[PDB]
Amino acid sequence: VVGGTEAQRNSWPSQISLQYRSGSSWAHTCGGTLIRQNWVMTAAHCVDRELTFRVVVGEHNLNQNNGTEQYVGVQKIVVHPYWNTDDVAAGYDIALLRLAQSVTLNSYVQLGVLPRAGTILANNSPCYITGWGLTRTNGQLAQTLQQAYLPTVDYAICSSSSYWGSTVKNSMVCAGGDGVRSGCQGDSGGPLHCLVNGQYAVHGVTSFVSRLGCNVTRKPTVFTRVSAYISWINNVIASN
Ligand SMILES: CC(C)C[C@H](NC(=O)[C@H](CCCC[NH3+])NC(=O)C(F)(F)F)C(=O)Nc1ccc(C(C)C)cc1
Ligand SMILES: [Ca+2]
Repeated sequence: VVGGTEAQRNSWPSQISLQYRSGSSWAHTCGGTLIRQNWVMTAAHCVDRELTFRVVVGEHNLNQNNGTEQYVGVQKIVVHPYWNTDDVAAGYDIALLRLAQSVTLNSYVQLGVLPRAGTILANNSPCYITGWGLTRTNGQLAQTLQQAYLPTVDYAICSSSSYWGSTVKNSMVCAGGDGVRSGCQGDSGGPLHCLVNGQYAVHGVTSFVSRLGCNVTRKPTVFTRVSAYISWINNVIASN
């Protein structure tokens, strides 16, 4: 997260760190949202490499014991059938991970609230990006969970010339784009939490920023629109 601030420890209890084995240690690669006690929603491109993956819930500082973490292995990955590795701009950047065991819910580990199917936010809606991703373009991962206020940019403004043009679709949410605050590498897969009828719901799964850099003016962070996939998500948990 560029231009973030340190989140409090109990502010976003549905945030997870998706980690892969790195020699003899584990390294963070992506965020995600805990959506059932044994299911994580993350970005499809985070699970394209055929790595062994770890999910950590109750995580606040990647590099030191918090006394709140629960570590669980991924047992099955379900990427969206339409996702194509070569085309982030086509969309469908979403995957569901079934965990080896159910997590214990407490004030640090909670399920994320999903929107009703079809829900589009109006322009400038209050939203927050969270993650441990790079704090600068071509910089380094944060140690502690960062958060940045990233208001949405609706489809018409985002798919316009000056902004993302045709690269964004209606199955995506854009948010931010002020040139100060943004998602950045390592934040992919994570939540965009937007305030809706007094309740924070997860409306985005972080998917991409500009190739020019993370915090670029009129190039908001682009998220997969969760409410475009509620039937797909329910159908996977239903059969799996
Ligand atoms: C905030 C995160 C989401 C940053 C965002 N990352 C991405 O979209 C890529 C997904 C794979 C793209 C394959 N072309 N994600 C990552 O590499 C990450 F580390 F962040 F997880 C990015 O840099 N977006 C981007 C940059 C370049 C491209 C291609 C034109 C190379 C596509 C997307
Ligand atoms: Ca820790």
